[PDB]
Parts: sequence; C-alpha cells; structure tokens
Amino acid sequence: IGAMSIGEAIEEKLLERAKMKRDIGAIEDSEYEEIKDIIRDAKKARLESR
Amino acid sequence: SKTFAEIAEAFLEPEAVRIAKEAVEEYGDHERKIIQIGIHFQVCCMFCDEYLSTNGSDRFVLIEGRKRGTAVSLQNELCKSYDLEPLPFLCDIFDREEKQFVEIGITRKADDSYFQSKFGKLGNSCKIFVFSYDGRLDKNCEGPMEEQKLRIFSFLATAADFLRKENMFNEIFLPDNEETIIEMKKGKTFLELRDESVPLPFQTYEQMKDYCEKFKGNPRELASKVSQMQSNIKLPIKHYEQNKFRQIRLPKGPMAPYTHKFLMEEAWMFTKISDPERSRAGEILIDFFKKGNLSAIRPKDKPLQGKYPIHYKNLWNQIKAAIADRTMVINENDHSEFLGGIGRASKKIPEISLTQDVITTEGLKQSENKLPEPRSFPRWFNAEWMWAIKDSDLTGWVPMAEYPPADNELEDYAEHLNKTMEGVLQGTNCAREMGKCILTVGALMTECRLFPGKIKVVPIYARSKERKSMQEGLPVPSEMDCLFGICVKSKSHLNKDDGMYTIITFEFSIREPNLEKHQKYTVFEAGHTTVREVPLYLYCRTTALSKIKNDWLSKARRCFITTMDTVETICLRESAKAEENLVEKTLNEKQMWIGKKNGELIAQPLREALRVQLVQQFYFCIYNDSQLEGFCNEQKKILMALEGDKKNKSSFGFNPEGLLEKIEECLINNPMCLFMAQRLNELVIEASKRGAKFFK
Amino acid sequence: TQDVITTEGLKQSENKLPEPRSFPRWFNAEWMWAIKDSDLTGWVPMAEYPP
Amino acid sequence: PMAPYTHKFLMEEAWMFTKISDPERSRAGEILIDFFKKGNLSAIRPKDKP
Amino acid sequence: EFSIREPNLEKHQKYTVFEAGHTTVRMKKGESVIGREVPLYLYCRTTALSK
Amino acid sequence: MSLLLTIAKEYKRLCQDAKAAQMMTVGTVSNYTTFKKWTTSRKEKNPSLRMRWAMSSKFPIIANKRMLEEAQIPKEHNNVALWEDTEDVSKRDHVLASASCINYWNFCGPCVNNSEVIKEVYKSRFGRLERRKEIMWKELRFTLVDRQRRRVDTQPVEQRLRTGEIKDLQMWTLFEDEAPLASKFILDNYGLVKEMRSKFANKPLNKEVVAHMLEKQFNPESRFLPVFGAIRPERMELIHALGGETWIQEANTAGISNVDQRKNDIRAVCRKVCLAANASIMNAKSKLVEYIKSTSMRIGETERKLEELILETDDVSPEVTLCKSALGGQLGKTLSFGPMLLKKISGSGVKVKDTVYIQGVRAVQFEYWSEQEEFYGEYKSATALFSRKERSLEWITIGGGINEDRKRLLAMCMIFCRDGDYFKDAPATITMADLSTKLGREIPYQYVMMNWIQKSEDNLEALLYSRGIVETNPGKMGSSMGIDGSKRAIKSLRAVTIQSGKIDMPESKEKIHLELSDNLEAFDSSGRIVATILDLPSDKKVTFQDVSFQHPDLAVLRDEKTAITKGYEALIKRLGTGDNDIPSLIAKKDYLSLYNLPEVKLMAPLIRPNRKGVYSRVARKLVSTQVTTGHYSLHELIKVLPFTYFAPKQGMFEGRLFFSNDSFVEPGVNNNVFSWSKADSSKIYCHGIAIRVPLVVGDEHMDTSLALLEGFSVCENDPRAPMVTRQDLIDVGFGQKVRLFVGQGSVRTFKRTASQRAASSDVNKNVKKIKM
RNA sequence: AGUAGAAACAAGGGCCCUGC
Repeated sequence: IGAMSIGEAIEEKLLERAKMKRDIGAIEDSEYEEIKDIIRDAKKARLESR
Repeated sequence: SKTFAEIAEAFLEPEAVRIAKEAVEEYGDHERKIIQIGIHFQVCCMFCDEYLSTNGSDRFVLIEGRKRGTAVSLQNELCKSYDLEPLPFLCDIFDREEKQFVEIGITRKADDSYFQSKFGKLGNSCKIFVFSYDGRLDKNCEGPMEEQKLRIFSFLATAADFLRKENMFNEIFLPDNEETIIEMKKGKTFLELRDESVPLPFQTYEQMKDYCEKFKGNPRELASKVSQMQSNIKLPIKHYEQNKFRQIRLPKGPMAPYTHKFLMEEAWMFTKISDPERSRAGEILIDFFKKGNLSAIRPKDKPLQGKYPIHYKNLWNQIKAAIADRTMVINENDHSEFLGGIGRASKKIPEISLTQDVITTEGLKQSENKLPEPRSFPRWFNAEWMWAIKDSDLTGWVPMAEYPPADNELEDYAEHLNKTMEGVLQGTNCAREMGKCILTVGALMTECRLFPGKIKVVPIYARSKERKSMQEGLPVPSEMDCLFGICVKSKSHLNKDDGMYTIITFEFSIREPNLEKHQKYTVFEAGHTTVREVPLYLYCRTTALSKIKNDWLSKARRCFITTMDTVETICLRESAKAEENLVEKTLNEKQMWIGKKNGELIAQPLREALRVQLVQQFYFCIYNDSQLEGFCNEQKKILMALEGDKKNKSSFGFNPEGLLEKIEECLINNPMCLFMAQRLNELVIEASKRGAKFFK
Repeated sequence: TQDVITTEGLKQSENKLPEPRSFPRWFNAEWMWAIKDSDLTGWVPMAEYPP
Repeated sequence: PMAPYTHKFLMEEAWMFTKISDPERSRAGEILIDFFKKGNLSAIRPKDKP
Repeated sequence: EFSIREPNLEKHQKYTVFEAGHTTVRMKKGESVIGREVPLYLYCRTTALSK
Repeated sequence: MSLLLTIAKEYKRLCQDAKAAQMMTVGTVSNYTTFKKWTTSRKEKNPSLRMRWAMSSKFPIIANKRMLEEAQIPKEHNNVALWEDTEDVSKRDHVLASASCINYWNFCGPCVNNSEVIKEVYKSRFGRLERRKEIMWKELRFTLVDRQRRRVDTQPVEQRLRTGEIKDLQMWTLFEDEAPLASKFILDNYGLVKEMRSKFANKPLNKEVVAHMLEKQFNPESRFLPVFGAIRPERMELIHALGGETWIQEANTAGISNVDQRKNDIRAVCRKVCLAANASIMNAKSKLVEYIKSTSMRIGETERKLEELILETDDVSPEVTLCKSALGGQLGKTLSFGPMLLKKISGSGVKVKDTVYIQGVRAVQFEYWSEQEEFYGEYKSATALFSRKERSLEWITIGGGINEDRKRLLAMCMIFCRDGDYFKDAPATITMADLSTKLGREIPYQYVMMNWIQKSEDNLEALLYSRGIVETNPGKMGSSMGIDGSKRAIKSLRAVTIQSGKIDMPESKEKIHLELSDNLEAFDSSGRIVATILDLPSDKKVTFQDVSFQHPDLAVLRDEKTAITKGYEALIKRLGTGDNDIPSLIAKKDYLSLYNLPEVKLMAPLIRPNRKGVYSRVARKLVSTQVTTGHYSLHELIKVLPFTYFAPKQGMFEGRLFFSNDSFVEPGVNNNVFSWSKADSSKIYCHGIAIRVPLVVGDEHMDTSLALLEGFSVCENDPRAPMVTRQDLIDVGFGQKVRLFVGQGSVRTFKRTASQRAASSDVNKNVKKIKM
C-alpha cells in the first residue's frame, strides 16, 4: 500500500539500502557511486519512454 | 464489517461515530458518508484540545457537532456579542482570543484544488486550514499551534493507512464537494434492452418498477388463484397398500456373457517360489519360462469356439519368441496390426474441399449411432458368486501395511478387530482376484507410461503366501509367485483422459467353455498339465482399458473399508444397547440370511456372512457403468417403501408405475444389473409372506 | 463368569522386581559435604541438664 | 545404570531463604505466610520447558 | 525444593527440574555485606510415606 | 553487495523495455497484488490421478540449478539419475529432477548448523504433542452417548488477538525494516513483540513459512460439532479419541492447558468493577468506563490491559456483556435472564403494558410482549425449547438430565413469559418493601418473582403449581413431568414434555450494536433487555492475583504507600521529550540538573530524615558514574533519583535506602517496592501497581528502534530535512526533523517530539459540552 | 477387430517432438 508507484518505490528503497550498507557494511564509495548512477539512468529511461 | 458504522468504529472514537451517524440521519444522505464526517468531526475536536485563554476560560468553541438550526443560532449570537459581522455560511470552530471563525478542510489529492475552491468561496473572511492525508497544509493565515499540527497529521496518517488497507481510500468514500454522486453509468444500449426484457403486461421498466415498489398484499385473490390451480391439476395420491407394485420386467434375448477382463472361476495358475532378487514382472515372466511349462504349450489351428483363430495363433507364437529374446516387445506385422487395431482410425476429409459430387460418389450420411441391444438373466453369475466365497488354499493375496503401536485400550480393540476380519477375508478367492487386478493393472499402467507407441508383454500374476500349519513340519511357510496368463498392450498413446488402449489376453484354464458365457473368447486346445494328467485350454480375446479404469482398478482395496464399516457398525450397535463387549458374540452368533436352498432360507453367522458383502463390493468395483449407476440410484425408492411397510408407516407415492419404468429403463446387457434385479424381485416376493404393498 | 474372563483376558497381576543398579558415583561427594561445618549452627534441639 | 538419589529432601544441592525468628509466630502455618509476605516466593516463576 | 546447583541426569533421575528466575547470595566484604546474583532452580518430585 | 548491484542492473534492463516501464509507472504500489494473479495460473481436475501418472515418469520434479551446483549434487550417482540440464517451461530458471534426488539430499547433502528453531516455528503442534503425553487413559466402555451440537473452540490459545493485530505483529518480528508506522497494538504490547522477536532473529529461516505459522499460533479454531462432556479446548482438540455415538474412552484430562481459569478470573474482575460502578447513582456509565480503562492484569508472562482482553473474549455472560457494551464493543445475539441462557429462533412482537395488585389493591405496571416467539434455553445441564404467546407459555420441551435442573429451568421459563396467575395477582408473601429500590433503583416485577423463587424452595413449588396439573394420558406416560422432576408419573404438569437427549444449540454468525441506560441495562434496537445488573450474583469476597487497579476508588492501601507510588509515577512522567526532561539531560551529560528537578523535590519529604545525608552521597555517586560514561540503566536512575535532593555527608551505607514509612529500595536487586525485568522492560512495579515507562530513549537493555517510537511523530512534510534510515534514527536531536521511508511506497517526515494527549478525552469532553 | 454411451476412442503436432 502507499502513494508511490512501483518504480518510485523500488528506486527509493535501493538508494536507501545502498547508504545503509556503505555506511558500515562491505561497500566502497566506487560501488555506491556506480549504483547511484545506474539508478538515475534507469529512472531517466523509465520516465522517457513515454 | 457488515456496516459502515462498524467499519468506522475501527479507527474513530465510538462517540464521534454516534455524532456523525445522527448527522447523516438528519440530512438523510447515503450512510457511506459516516466515515468522512467522523473523521472531519474528530479533527475539529482534537483541534480544540481543551486549550485555555488568558482569562482562564476556554479558547475554542465547537459548533460542528450541533444541529444546523442551533449552529446558526450560536453563529449569529457570537457575531453579535463580540461585535463581528455575520457570515453568509456556517463554520466549524470559533476562537475567542482572536475573535474570528475558522474553517477546517481535508483532502486526499496532492494539489491545492480543494483549497482554491474554498478560498474562492470564502475569500479572506475567516481562517481556513486544509490538511492532506499525505502531509500537506494550505491556509490563508499564520500556522496553527505546533502541537495541533503534530496531533492532526499523526491522526490523519493512521487513518489513511487503515483506509488504504481496506480499499476504501477512494473517491467513493472520501469524495470532494463535487464528486458526491456515484451512480451506475446507465448507457444507451443497456437501457434499450431493459425496457425490452419486461414481463408482458408492462412495456417500460418505469411501469414495472412503480408496480413493484407499491405492491400491496391482497390475500383473497391469492387464495382464489391457488384454489383454481388446485382444481385443474388433480394430483394423484396412491397409498401403496391399495396400489401395489408389480414385479420388474427384465429384458429378453440371449444371455449376458462374461465381461470382466480376467477369468475368475475358470482360471488356472502356475506357481513357483519367490526370490527377493528377481521381483519385477518382466522378470517373473521369464523365470516361469525357463522351467519349461510355459513352452510346452502349443495350441492347434482348430478352435473350440471363436473367430480369427489364425491371428491369435501367430500372436501366441510371437509372444513366446519375444519372451525367449529377453525383450518383451513385439513387432508390427499384419497379425499384430490386425489384433491391436493399429491403423483402423477414421480418415479426415475437410468440407472446404467437399462437394456434392463427392458425397454422391461415396454415401456420406450422418453416422447412425447403434445403441446396445438387450440381453437376458445370466445363469452363470450365481456360480461365480458361490465360488468366490470359499477359501483358496493360500492367503495374503492382497498386500497390506503394518500395524502401528498402541497406547490405550481403544487402539487395542481396533487392532484386534482389524486382525480378525483381515484374517477372514485374506483367504478367500475374491481376495486373489483383487490381488490379480491390483498387480497386473499396476504393471500395465507403468508400461503405458514409459513405452507408448510400442507393443509390450505384461504378465497376469499375483503374489501370495502358503498357509500356516501348526508348528509341526516345515515352519515359516514360504511365499509364492503365481501366473495366470499373458497380456499384451498396443500403443497406449493416452494423450488425453478417457482414451482407450486395446490390450489382448491369453489365459490358461482346464475347464471347457460354454457358448452362452464365454462368447467373446476364442478357445484352443493347448495340451496337458498335471495336478495326474489333465487337458489344458487357452482362452484368448481382445478388450480395452483407459486411464480411469487403470486408476480405479489399481485402487481396489476400498472394498475392505466398506465391508469393515458395515460389520463394525452392527457389532457396536448391538454392544451399546447392552453396555458390554458383545463383539465376539455378535460375530459368532448373530445370523444373517444369505440365500435360499430347496425353497428354504439359509443363514450363517456374521463372521461367515462378511464374504457375501465383500464380493458385492468387489463386483460394484468391476462392473460399474452408467446402467449400474442408474439402477442403484432408482432402487432406494423401493427399499424405502419396504421399510415403511415393515414399520406400519402407511406409505404413499404419487406415480409408482413411472418409478418402475425408470428402473427397467436402465437394464441392458450388464450382468450385475440383471442379477440384482432378479434378486430384488425375489426379495419383495419373500417378504410379501410377511408384509403388504407388493403384488405377485 | 467364564465368558467375562475370556472377554477381559483377566490374569494374575504379574509382580515386578526392582532392577539392579550400579555403584553410585555421587555418594562420596555427599559424605564430604556433610562433614564440613555450617555457617549457621544450633539446628537440633536438646533438653536441659539436671543438677 | 547408576543408582540415583533417594532421600526425600536435598542435602548438598539445597538452598534456603532466611529471616529473623519471632517467638509469637513460631509455627509452620505462620512461618510460611511470613516468608511469602516479603515477596521472594511469588517472584519464583518457573519457565514452561524443564 | 529450591537449589542453586544445576542437576545431572544420572544422580537426579526421579526429579523434574526447572529454572525459576534468579536470586542473590550474600558474602562479607571488609566491614560490610554484599550481594552477587545467581540463577535459581526448582526441583520437583513425588513420593510416598507412611505412619 | 554484488547482489545489490545485480538488482540495480536488472531494474535498468527492465525499464529499457516499453511496456514494463508503463506498468511500473502507472498507479500505486497496490497493483503488485493484481499482477500477482494474472501470472502462473494453472489447475488440474483430479490431482490424485495425475500424481500416480506423473510420478511414473523419469524426471517428474523441478528444482533449482544453482543450488544444486553449489551443493555439488552430482548426476547419475550409482547408475540412478538425479537430474538433467533442461528448463521447465514456466520457471525457466529451474531444472528437471527426480524423486530419488530428494533422498540423496537427505542422506548425504548439505547440513545447516542447527534446526531446533523448528520447535518454535511450530509451537502449536509440539504443544499438542506435549499435552497428549500427560494424559492418563482408562478403560473403554460401550453405551449410547448424548452428543449435543454446538459451536466451540478447538485450539487452546493464549492471548487470542484479532486479525488486524496479527498482520502487523508479523512485521515487527520478521520484516522490521519494511514495517509501517507504529500502531497502538504495538506500543501497548511491547513485551509480546520483544518475545516473539528474540526467537526468530539471527536465524536461518524461510520467513513466509514462519509468518503463516504465527497466524496459526494465534487462532482459536471455532467449529460447530457434536460434543459430549465438559467443554475445554484441550478435549475438543482430541475429541475424536474420547468418544463416539456408542463408546467412550475414559481418560482424565483435567489438569492441562489452564484455559478456563483465565476466563473465570476475567469474569470475576468484570463483576467487581460492574458492582463498584453500580454503587454510583448518576455516573455509573462514566464511572464504569473509567474503572475499566484504569485496570490491568497479567496473562501468563505478559501484562495486558483489561479493556483489551474484554474486546477479545467471547464469554456470553451478563457481566462481560455490560463491559463490552460500555466500551462500544459489538457482540452476539444471545440473551440472558438471571442464571439461565436464552437464544431466539423465530417470531416477533412488541412491548405492551399490564398491571398487577401486590397486596389487596396496589397497582404495579409490568410489561410483556404481544406476539408469539420461540426460544432455546439453557440451564445447568438442562436444555429446553419453548414458545411464548401473548403473556403465556404455550408449550415447552426439555432434554436435561437432572430433576432439580429441570424444575428450575421450567420455572425460569414460566417467569420469563409472564405465564400464570401470579403475574395477574401477586402472592401475599411479597410486599412493597421487597418490591424494589434497595436504595431508589426500581425493580421490574420479573426479577421480583425471580428472587422470590431463589429465596425458598417452597416458593418454587408453588410457582410450578401455578402451572396446570392433570392426569397423565395413556402412552404419554414416558413423556411427562411431575412436580419433583420425574420422567413419568400418574399426574403431571400441563403442556410439558420431557425427553432424553439435549437440544441442539441454534447458531447465527451475526453481530449487533447495542447500548445501555443509566441503570446498566443493555437494549438492542428494541425494548428487549439482553443484560442487566440484577441477573448476576449478589456479592462475594475474592483475592485477585496479578491485577492492577491503579485507580483511587479501587484501592485499599494507606496514604503512605500511595504517596510513594504517586511520587514514582510523577517522576516517570517526566521521561518524555523536550529539554528539561531527563532524556535530554542524559544526552547532554548534565548530571547536575537532575538533582534539581521539581519531582525529586516533591518526593523529598518522604525520605528517612535522620539519614538523608548518607543516602544522598551514595545516590549521587551512582548517577554521575552512569551518566558520565554512557552505560546506564534507565530503570535505575528512576529508582535512586528521589534521594539525591539533599546534600551529601559521611556515614556507613548498609546497602538499602529507606523511606519514612519503613519501606526501602535496594540499588541493584528487585524487591517488593520497585521491580522490573529484562523480559518486559516497559513496566515498573511499585507495591504491585504497574507503571508504564514511555518509549523515548533506549538504554543498553532495550536494543532496537522499538524503544524509540513514542518519541517521534509526523509533521508537515519538509523536503529540506535530511533523509535517513531506521538505524540512524537514534542519532537525531529532540525537536529535529527527518524524512524517512515507511512501509512500502510511502515517504514521510517525522519530528522528535511527543504528544501524550489522546483522542478519547478531546472527543468526550467537547461532546458533553454540546449536550447543553 | 474392440471399447463405451446415449458421444467419443481406435495418436496428435510440426523425419523429429509429446503425453491435463
């Protein structure tokens, strides 16, 4: 339930988990930045198709 | 659930529910609006919060919960007392430290539209606050106190979650000012139809609706129509005692022949001892082949009866050859192809390629379904029933699982009774026939699954254990593999249920045939076998099965469950009426009628009458068809009449001749139905010596 | 009666015997503990002493 | 198998709560009630699985 | 009965045992008394007697 | 890790498509549910047939591929196949396999470290097993059995909850990061959540399975069954092995599962508060609601609020009914007239007035119903099916088992129907004094006759005589009832029939919303009364264990212990949010400002005056020691603070800190005056009363975000505030804002400021200010 | 051939695939 669509919810949760891990867990800034770039590109493609 | 009030009571205070309920009753609006109002009301309430002013007096004064007239009275009173200008519309709350009314709004849409409409409606006269269930705020003045905002937004968050969870967070339950009229979108075509489907006297749905919405009861015309209908009917009522039942009329013609796939009374078997290493069927069929008896057989070209003897002879030779090569397969030649019906499936001819000349060339009339033809009472059935009641010199024919442990007397009782009954039944002949069906059909089912499109060879066998003598002699009696014949399948491509795969049956016997009973078979004189020397015959035929018959025959241990049920019920019923264990007594003493001999009745203890019921259940499993279905469905009416006769309950019926006709309609060429019909006639005859309602 | 007996399978109630057991490997510890001296004292009462 | 413990009470594995002795309440029925008052017994709440 | 010594399966066979919270033990410390918490066990058993 | 990046790449590839983008863009998240149905839909008619026909194949099962490679499960172990590289048509990421492969795994496959967690996942069924082992069977006997049909519960269950209260509980125990806003059920039942959480944390588990099993652990399975003997969930769970229509497997099953004891305790408490509130004359309604909400009780290990148990129970008794009515709880359609129970089957009617003369001429109004109605009726071990017609008992049938019960049931039915001449001309024994108004409260003539019967047995005999007596016709000898309650006689009562075999309790899965008056008599959309205060026992004394009537009227303690307790309550209420409260001071390490609180200043008069200096030294020491470092126990400062008000001095500290009434607290050990436990860390027990500590800060013991939820609240959304996770949520400052993701597809803004007010008062008060 | 009932089976799709 909620007010977000599916794409919005997915994106937001992925960014949150990326931070949650990079803060303490086994993740590097390089990996974090790569993940964030992938996600912003995915959002652009989703919103651009139509 | 079950009402919007009950739903709203989930997240509101029951008080606000009662308030909003009285309000909707006042305005007479759709009660699905109990929810919005309660929510709105509670917000206003928790906005007051029992705050106080500099003068130690209340700061806010609610006016929403009040009636409309009272609300207008207080609004004007306050506009006058504090010397304020009267407003055109009503408001929700009024404060004193600032002396200006305040209006509260709520909405779900994340846009200012609701606040724009309200601000246009009221300009800048008073303070307006519209909150959103998703955390937004629009106003025309300074923000409220902090605590007010926190409490309100928190409440609205909980409410939104609840509603979204109940699927009620929609325009329907939370509409704006405009979208408060929900209605079925009556189109154009649908209205055109509804005014056309009306009963006769009316011609437009409006007239029918007005006639039904205002209908008043007139009991007298109703009673008049009821009586009139009661006179032009003349329902017959027939007490059976006065109108007795004729006998049932079985059909006429030749006798119904043997129908079960395997032989039961005329079957002869070759036995050997079983070794655990070689246990599959395809192996047992070879072990029996090495000792040499199976190869001594050699029928001759002159059959005692039947048709197509050459095909059967060649097929038997190929069967022996295939067994000798240790590969249970047969090739597709002219003989096997003819007996297995390989290529005799119709050929298709599309109509798009059809013409009148084609039809006239070869007549293509509609297929004339040729329903079955009748038969007569079978005279060989009673012999089978008496043969399947006696012991068989061996036991353990039907495999069974183990007994679990036991902890209370109940389970001891259960184990004990179950052991006695199973020991009685496992020794009969009906049991060996059940075991034969179980194992042979299991083998055929596996083959049909693995090797379709290939003619195979499957034995007809069973496994048993020789009986237990006293401790004297050789102890630990041995096991036994028995072989009654050979079976052959033919390309069982069961692409779809209810399909059919023909099989062929070569069986061994030592009893010559009868034209009436063994009509379908093609018997041959094979040779000799021991016991001294005695002749041997080879019964051969062709038949079919399907997925369903396979599945049901393999599950042929249900007969035990039903039989045990009947017996145990009798015993416990007799034991309870006396409050004592009368189970062994009831099994050894209570006598049950079995049949007639020399015109007298016969009876025997329950312990020995079980076998009749067991055989009845097995035959139900074997000969079941639609005919037997309909018959067993129509005989209950007669038995209920009989019981009413036994207890002096003056039965009656509306049309008994029709019942007898329905019964006799389903009597055709089915040995079990014909047999049971003759026996039902005899039952009512034998009881007529003791009861009425039956004619001779 | 005889039928009741045959029905209930009555018999003479078999008598059980105590199973034999091994040597205890906790007795010495109990003895040792018992010999020690307790923090509190005066547990058992006794009478008085005449003249 | 080894011979198990047999005496009625426990000797070595025992334990005892104590309190001051009052000559006016020197009876079993009274001693027990007093021990219960200070609330050390009511606190004894055995868990389900032994 | 109450105890502060967990059981062993062999010596304690007739006993059903539980763990009833904790308790306290008191011991000297210089010129004062102190307390150290420990667990507590409850030993349950049935038995007969006579006159 | 790498998996996270893989999920990101997968989402990108999926968004590159065109249709997938549209479907992931339109609508809200709820669509997921819909999409979950349009896929993988395929059924079969006769699964038995297809199982025997499917297992006959070579590779009839599917299985994962990567899991098999990782486990190093070979193929063709000993000339027997185990699987083959292929792709099932539906999954496309599974590979065909054979049944033998399963056995291979079970015998020489990969082993998990431990699996005793299973005993917790399936607690209900191991509970069945354990209860069974403690049964002592007995002989088996044969006879006919009188099995009555009725609705019962078959699952022994502790803390039966609703469904909305489980769907959330399944989140805070298993999927906590995806948890929604904290609901009232969570904040109240904290220890319960902590308990269910301690077992299923840091364990290898399949969570869908665990979640379903939790639903089963909290469900009383209600069934409409034939039943005989006592009614207890422990028996109903194994009824199949206790008796049928013709046999009975005797066995004693009395001492197991302790269910009905809790229910009888609840009813005793309800009767207590109902009578107490009845003591009033003008506010019994508000008095009763207040007494209810101001009470708590223990259930097994957990502490529950009374009003929460009452809205969960299903005891159809005239006491539970009233309470459930005050609290606005819906309930079933079961009546009650004194000790008996009633339920209407059919018929209708409406009130009508009539009068009777008590002594000589004294007109007294009593009502009756003007129509015919049919009723099931139930007294102890006796059932009846009767009919009333316009102030008359038309007919009645009985199926009980005792003479005494038969007579009493018949008598209470006659009264319930106003049948007889007594309702036409009352007896001389009754007078205007016995009429009514113990203290002003009238009594309808019905209950008057009721108590007149319960007073003396001879009144009951006379009332039965009020029913016509006649000579037993032939044949009916067996179905007749004398005055003694004998199954047959030569002269029997009129229009009465007996029989062996109870009557089947009717059934209806209906609910009704009733209300009540200022005299505590509930009504149901009609003039019928379903419950009252005259139909329950007069009085009795009972000692309740593990109960908390933290309300003045319901208290027996003296002013001293009450003063101490109220001081502790006030001192805890300062545990909220905002500066000047103890959490902020601890955060700032201002251990000095605590000594100067006003609350300690109000408790100061209670300290032992002759040693207030010594305690002060010790008390301050502990506090500073705990605050300077950060390793503190929130339940210990709240205990010792009241002593830090005075100035330190010198002396010998024995180890205890005494108040002025010879009641002490000891710093470190729980005692009668101040107790708490790590199991339920949200309670403080003072003199038995319980005190709820708010959930604003979490010390070393409390170990999750569960302990912070009463400190946050929602506010107008602000895009400027930062966005954080649920774990960094502890590092915000009191009064700050932060955005956060909630549940699924939802973002909000929270502010670390609490609001202790509720909606109950803000609604009730403003309402009462409208009835003027 | 045969089966079964009030109509269907006695392979079906593209040399290969399969059995709701």
